[PDB]
Parts: sequence; C-alpha cells; structure tokens
Amino acid sequence: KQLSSKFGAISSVLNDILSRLDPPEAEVQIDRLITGRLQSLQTYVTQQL
Amino acid sequence: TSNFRVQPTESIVRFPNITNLCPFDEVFNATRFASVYAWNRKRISNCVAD
Amino acid sequence: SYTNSFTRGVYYPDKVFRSSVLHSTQDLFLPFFSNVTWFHAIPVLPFNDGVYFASTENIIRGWIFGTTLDSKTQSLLIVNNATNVVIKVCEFQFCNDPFLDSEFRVYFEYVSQPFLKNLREFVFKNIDGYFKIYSKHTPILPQGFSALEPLVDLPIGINITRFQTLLALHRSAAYYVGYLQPRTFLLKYNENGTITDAVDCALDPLSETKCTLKSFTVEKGIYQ
Amino acid sequence: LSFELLHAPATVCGPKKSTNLVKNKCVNFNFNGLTGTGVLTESNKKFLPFQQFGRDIADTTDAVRDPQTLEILDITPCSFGGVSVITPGTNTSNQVAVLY
Amino acid sequence: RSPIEDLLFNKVTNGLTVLPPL
Ligand SMILES: *[C@@H]1O[C@H](CO)[C@@H](O[C@@H]2O[C@H](CO)[C@@H](O)[C@H](O)[C@H]2NC(C)=O)[C@H](O)[C@H]1NC(C)=O
Ligand SMILES: *[C@@H]1O[C@H](CO)[C@@H](O)[C@H](O)[C@H]1NC(C)=O
Ligand SMILES: *[C@@H]1O[C@H](CO)[C@@H](O)[C@H](O)[C@H]1NC(C)=O
Ligand SMILES: *[C@@H]1O[C@H](CO)[C@@H](O)[C@H](O)[C@H]1NC(C)=O
Repeated sequence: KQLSSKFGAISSVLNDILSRLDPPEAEVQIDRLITGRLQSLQTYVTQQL
Repeated sequence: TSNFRVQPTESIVRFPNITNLCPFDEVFNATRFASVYAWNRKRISNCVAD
Repeated sequence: SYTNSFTRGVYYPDKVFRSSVLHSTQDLFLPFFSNVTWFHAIPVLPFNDGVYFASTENIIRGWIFGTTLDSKTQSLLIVNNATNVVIKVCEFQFCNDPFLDSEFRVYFEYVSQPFLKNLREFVFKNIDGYFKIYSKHTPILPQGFSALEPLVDLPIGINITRFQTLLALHRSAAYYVGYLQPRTFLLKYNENGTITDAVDCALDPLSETKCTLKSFTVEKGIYQ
Repeated sequence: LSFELLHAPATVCGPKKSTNLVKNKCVNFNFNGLTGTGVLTESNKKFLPFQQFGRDIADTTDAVRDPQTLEILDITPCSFGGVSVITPGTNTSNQVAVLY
Repeated sequence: RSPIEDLLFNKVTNGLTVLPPL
C-alpha cells in the first residue's frame, strides 16, 4: 500500500514525474520518493526481524 | 545472485475516437467572407484541433 | 418545513472499479442524519458548496446556478423539455420568480438524453473549476439505500455562489435541498462493483470504530 | 489566429495518435494517461459503463478499459523474480545449476 | 491426514515474492 503514497511529491508514479516536470525539480521529487520508500522498506525489514 | 525480468517489446498508446471536429473546414473554405471593417470572429472550443 | 436525510447522499467519488473491498475516500459529502431543508413553492438559496437535490413527480424543471445572477458573470442555465438537455453559459437578465410555459419568461452547448411514483436524487458538486452532475432514479424522504453515478462533466471554471429552481406553469412544487460538508466515509463494494452499503466515519463512536478497523463486523473488545 | 490562456482547463486539441492492439505479451501501455507495464489479457469482469479502469485490494491497476471498444482488458505483470545459482564448492568442481 | 489434523487445517485460512517452505 505504500506504493500509492505521494510522500510530499507531485504524484506517486515514476513515469508521470519524469515526463512532465523539468529534471532540476524532478531530481528533488524523485529523491524524496526514494527516501520515503527506503524508509518504509527499512521499517518493514525491522518489523520482520 | 541477481534479478530476472523480461523486457517489454513494443509500446502502444491508446486514446478515444477522433470526433467532433471544428468548423475549421468551412472557416477556411466558405462561400464569401466579411470585409476588413466588419469581420466575423468565430468562437472555437470543444472540438478536435487537428 | 424540515426533515432528515436518513442514509441517502452517497456517490462514487472516482471512476475506478473495486470488487468487494472496503475502501475509504474523503470528498465533499452529505452527512448521515443531517438537516435537509424541505423547501416548498406554489426563491434564493445560497450555494456554499455542492447541494443535494431530490423531488417526486412534472412541473419541476431545470436549475440555475451562478455567483450573482446578473449581466456581468456567466451563469449556468440547465433546462429540460422532455426530449433534450440544454446547457447555456452566458449572462442573462434574471427575474425574481422565473418559470416556463414555450415562451422564455425566465429572462458551451451540450445536448443529451433527459434525466426525467419514482424518486430522483441529484447532487451538484463544484471543485477545481469543474461542474459534475450525478443522477439516479428509484421507485418505492422514504427510507432506503441506493448508489449515485455520474453521467456528465462540465468544464466551466467559474465561481458559483447561488442556487435556484425552475418550474413549469400551465395557463389557458416540492423539492429537498441539502448541503454538502467535508468529511469521509467508508464504502463497501460488491462483486459487480456497485455500492451496497455505506457507513459514516464521524457520526457515532460505533461508526468511528467501524471507520478505523475497515469492517462492518466489530468483535467484542476495547478499541482505540 | 490568436491563442488565449488562463480562462479554463484545456478543452480543444487534435489527435493523439491511437495505435493498434497486442495480446498475451509483456508490453508497456498508456491508456487514457494511465501508464503501466504488463500483459494484456481478455477479461471476464463486468464494469459499470462510466468507469475508466479498476484496482484491487493491493491498490494496483489490474483492470483497464480501452476507449476504442467497450471491452475490458486485464493487467497482470509479466515474468519477474530472482535467480539463484546451485553449485558445489570450487575445490570440488565447476558444475552449476540455475534456479528461477 | 488425521481427522484432528484435517480439523486444524480447515480452520486456518510487485517485487514481493514468497519462497515456499522446504
Ligand atoms: C470508434 O470507431 C470504431 C470504428 O468504427 C468503432 O468500432 C465499431 O464498433 C462497433 C460496435 O459493435 C462495431 O459494430 C463496428 O464493427 C466497429 N467498427 C469497425 C470498423 O470494426 C468504435 O465503436 C468507435 N468508438 C467510439 C467510442 O465511438
Ligand atoms: C433542523 O433545523 C431546524 C431549524 O432550527 C430545527 O428546528 C430542527 O430541530 C433541526 N433538526 C434537527 C433534527 O435537530
Ligand atoms: C427541446 O429543446 C431542443 C433545444 O432547444 C430542441 O431542439 C427541441 O426541438 C425541443 N423539443 C421540443 C419538443 O420542443
Ligand atoms: C451481479 O450481476 C449478476 C448478473 O445476472 C446477478 O446475477 C447478480 O445477482 C449481481 N450481484 C449483485 C451483488 O448485484
């Protein structure tokens, strides 16, 4: 369910952000998405452990 | 050791039927035209701008 | 007079399909057991947000929207004549008590099938410069539950502040108006994808408990 | 001709280059702005006639409806998954076995 | 399957693969 989370970005689709915004802002939006999803994955790994 | 996924082959783009055209086919191809002092500006919206 | 909307006023918030999964959405909605006004006429109503319209029947006709009802801002003029729907977005010289015969004594073209003991349920949302219409007709405010599906969307992008109602007079009357409020529900779909039952999320502690566990059956115990 | 901005959302523009159809193949698509990659398969669901696509419990696009016809096409992801190597020690031999 | 085992067995209901048990 965390894949459909905006995480403070414009949208939650990788193809939507890259083909609509300029790369200087796309870099920041994608970086925010990656750090949010990585935090979610780390939380799930700790819970599983 | 790695991840195995199959690559996509070709791309398809889908969109609805191209209908509800503008009167561009008659504003360029009309019977007559208005003069330069009393020209007829026509509203263009809600049609396919092909 | 006044009456209470028992459980009606629920519509599909999006154009997605779900199969027997309990889902929660937050859009401009009509609260359950609210205070819906039973307006009667043989008027000027404010439009703070979307409104819930319902009537029974053929003298009831179309609707008039707008900000001021003047000759300076565009006003929606939706009318029916038992065979077609007409939408006009312009400025007109509106009068205090408008009606139809067909002489036009009341003062972006879309023509489609007309909407018209049966009960009809209409809601008129306005968000992000759009204008969405939802319609449903049911036979037998009488109790019961049903869905409410969109049929047409109108991209206009104007501010709407006022709401009216048109009538037809023969020469030779009772409609309910509710107000939408921002809150969430929890919707249960089924196999065929239509809405079967809905529950409010902030109406009652049991309803809020149903909202926070995403189920209709609450087992015995204490929940936060 | 003179163009105008900032009055309404866009409501007039030309063709969008509709393409053909493929079935039973891992291809990428763009259906009414809904991007995704999967295998296009004939469906047996029954959509209501106002809904563009559909989701599931996992909140993923699994059923989509093409705007040309009234039929609906299921979306399932194509073949993916990790690969593992079965081998004895290199002091023993160099024979290997591949698992998918 | 023993009847006790059958009674026990009948009372229990992207990028995320599930490895089967050994
Ligand atoms: C877009 O145009 C196509 C082409 O005509 C339409 O496809 C037709 O669909 C009907 C529906 O049963 C078939 O009987 C016809 O045989 C189809 N045409 C062809 C050439 O095969 C399609 O319905 C149109 N879509 C919209 C939304 O208008
Ligand atoms: C609805 O509002 C009217 C107006 O004050 C009030 O008399 C009535 O009691 C209200 N309805 C309920 C159920 O309280
Ligand atoms: C209803 O209104 C439409 C649009 O004004 C018109 O074309 C149609 O003829 C009308 N029908 C009748 C029965 O007057
Ligand atoms: C779904 O539609 C089928 C079609 O006949 C019908 O048999 C079934 O009762 C419907 N189910 C619901 C929940 O509406």
